[PDB]
Amino acid sequence: TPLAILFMAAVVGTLVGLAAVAFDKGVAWLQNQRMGALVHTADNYPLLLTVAFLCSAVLAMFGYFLVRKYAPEAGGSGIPEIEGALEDQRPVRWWRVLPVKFFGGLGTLGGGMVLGREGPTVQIGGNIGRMVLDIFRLKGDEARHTLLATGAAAGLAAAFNAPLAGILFIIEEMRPQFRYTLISIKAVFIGVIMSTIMYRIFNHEVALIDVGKLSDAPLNTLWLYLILGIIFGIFGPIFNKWVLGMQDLLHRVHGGNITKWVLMGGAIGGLCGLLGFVAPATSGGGFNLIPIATAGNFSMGMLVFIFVARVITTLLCFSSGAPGGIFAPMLALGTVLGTAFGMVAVELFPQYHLEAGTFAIAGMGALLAASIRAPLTGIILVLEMTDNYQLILPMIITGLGATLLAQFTGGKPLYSAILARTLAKQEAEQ
Amino acid sequence: TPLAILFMAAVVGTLVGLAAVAFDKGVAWLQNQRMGALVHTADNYPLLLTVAFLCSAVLAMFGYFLVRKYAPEAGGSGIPEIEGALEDQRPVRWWRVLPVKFFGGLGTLGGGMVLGREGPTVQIGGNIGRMVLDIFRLKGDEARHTLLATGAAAGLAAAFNAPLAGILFIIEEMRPQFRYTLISIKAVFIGVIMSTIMYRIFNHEVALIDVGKLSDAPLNTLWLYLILGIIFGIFGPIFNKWVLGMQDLLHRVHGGNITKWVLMGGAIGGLCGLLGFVAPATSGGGFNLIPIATAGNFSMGMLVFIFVARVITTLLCFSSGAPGGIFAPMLALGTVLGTAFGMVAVELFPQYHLEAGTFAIAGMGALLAASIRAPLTGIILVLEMTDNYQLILPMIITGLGATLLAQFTGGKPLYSAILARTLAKQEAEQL
Repeated sequence: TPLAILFMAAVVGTLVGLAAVAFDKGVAWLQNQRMGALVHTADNYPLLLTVAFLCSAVLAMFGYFLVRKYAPEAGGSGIPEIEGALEDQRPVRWWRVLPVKFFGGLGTLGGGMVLGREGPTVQIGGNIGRMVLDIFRLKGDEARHTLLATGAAAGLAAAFNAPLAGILFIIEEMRPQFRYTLISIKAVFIGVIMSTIMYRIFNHEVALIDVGKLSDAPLNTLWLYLILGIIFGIFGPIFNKWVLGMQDLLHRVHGGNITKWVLMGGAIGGLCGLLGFVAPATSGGGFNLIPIATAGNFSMGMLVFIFVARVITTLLCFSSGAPGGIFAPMLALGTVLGTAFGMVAVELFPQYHLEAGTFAIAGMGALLAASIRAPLTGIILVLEMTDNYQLILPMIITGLGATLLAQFTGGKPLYSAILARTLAKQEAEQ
Repeated sequence: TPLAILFMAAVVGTLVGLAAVAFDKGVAWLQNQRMGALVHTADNYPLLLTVAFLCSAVLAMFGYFLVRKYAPEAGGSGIPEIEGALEDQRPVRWWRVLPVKFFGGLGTLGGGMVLGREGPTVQIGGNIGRMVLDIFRLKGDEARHTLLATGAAAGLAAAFNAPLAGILFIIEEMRPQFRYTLISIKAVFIGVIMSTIMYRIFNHEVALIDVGKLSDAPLNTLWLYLILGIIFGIFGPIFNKWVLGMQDLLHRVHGGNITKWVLMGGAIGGLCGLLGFVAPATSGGGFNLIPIATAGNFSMGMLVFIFVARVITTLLCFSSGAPGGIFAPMLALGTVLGTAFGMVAVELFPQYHLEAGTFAIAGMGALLAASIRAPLTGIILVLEMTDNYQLILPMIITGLGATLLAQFTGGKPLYSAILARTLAKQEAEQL
């Protein structure tokens, strides 16, 4: 028991790391095979349109048919039904939700949707941490929570190569009333470290969005980051309302009717699959359009069209009950709004010698701190994904001036809203 | 009021890191200026060994005369005083120790000594986090020990660029079964991540001391890393008793006698300067020979020579009370034994088709796992320093076997044995 739960945490770490890197490799393989089949025939334009449309719609409806038939809790980004599962409601079951998330989320994520590559694996981690817990028959009460939390943290630490954010996101989703034991936090630590080690064995790159060397921001332009924090704080609790107002709408237009729900899912996967070809910087995981939008490459007249198309696809494709989270779409939806304000700022203030590149890095985690209201795992997640650490002072300002002002306007966090809605729908069955 | 204690921990995390990179810039600048002064006048040997015994020895008398006149609790490895300060004893008075530990441990470590740059910055972290708590005059015993553990976890993470291994030493060097609040662990994390961010802001590096990607480790050769763990397990507590015995012998040969103590410190610094000049890899911070000894460069006789010489000089120049910590040179003293075991293995089993590099990495976090008895921060520290993550299973096998044999035969961790010895000694001196 004492020095065995640490070995259990090590098994959780290596299994979640291997599953996350296999999920990433399968998604990359499906995307590369899809674009290879696109280049394989190059005769005319509408045939290429329909072969990019019907494919990745069949691949999306495969994932939709697998989720809406076998396990209904896999739809909805994974962090709901693991935050409640950290409590004693909405339980997890690896015999149902673990295979469907992997083998029907890799298809609908690598097909070309605008879904996230963190949401599936952050629930894959918790379900593995429950699976290898219960298959050893290690009975307990706190042991279940400290073998579920290490999986729920490892599923992010092996997802974004960020252990310092992978532990902080599972810290900032707890209750500070009761204090915790030293064996539990060590069981989280060992699982996080084994998962990021099993991630770093396969892949070697220490960055994830290679923007590279940038310019520092002096103290004369520091207040514009606080102004951008005010913009992100007044934009924070509106996107959550848009998600929660599109979710009941997409459920209303296809109430019940699984064989119609998967046709709606195919029709919404084919749209973003076509948009991945006709104009590729509006759909996908976002990492194909973040380093293009950090440096100045997008025009101002095209940037608002990119932002509007981006929000209208990341509302309408995720919220229909799809296997994907909001860490990968939001980290591009924030940086587009960041580089727009950066272009306006460099056009407005010539006496600062500033560029819009640092304003794009200083707006990635701003939306992640204004919507999820977790401002300590946005900043370090950004500074571990991209590597320009030098804008740490114009990142904490636009984080804690965004969430502090969004607290005053009134708005619940997103994962404490989807979980609240499904907790109402749990007791509202009879 | 907690948000304020989180901002307090942010002040600790931004002061440490800056202080650690200032310490690193100072020790590198002093070593570079000594290397430049050795080649300015480069006529012959006897007019250069005398200046190598003059400088990097007056720089040792400087640190010794600092640490013996102003604050005597700053002398020796740093971190056992922080281990005492995490309990309700050994008061870390920052006005006495922070103007002496930095300004003497940059000198006695830029003097080419055998010591390491982890101890004198983990105590700098703890003393900074104890300084900022009284300068804001917000009291509380649970409001304290969250700015002391914050600095003690900040110092190591800014020393070795290891924000993962910087927390787990504080995890594994605290009391078990004691429940800790979420505000405390968040105040630890804020200091850790600020202390690695404002470390990596200056010296842009992908890692610390590097070999590159070595070979992989197949499943057939895991039966030999356990034997290496057996060797480090029977070596560890003997090394810890060697440290304590050399400390007792040096205090026997110098009881009090501050002028003779700083003269012995000058002689013991000039010794390191001379042996560092005549041989490029037998002294230093244990970082200038780990890439040399990991790849195949040395012969086996030269390897046992550098191992015996470093075993001599680590005990001989650490237990004299100089401001330096044995947490960096233990890595080099372990990896010379690891590459010696690899040199035995490439001759005894040539059909395994392995080289001595994959056994030179698994000796770094083995002596640090045996003589310190914290294996889950010696497994991760090596993988954070050298970026060859592809051997995690041999490091786990070697570390677990080393701590298993070190616990079976017996012995105490060094950073707790030194603390227990000085806690007995101070009450033996008083009353």
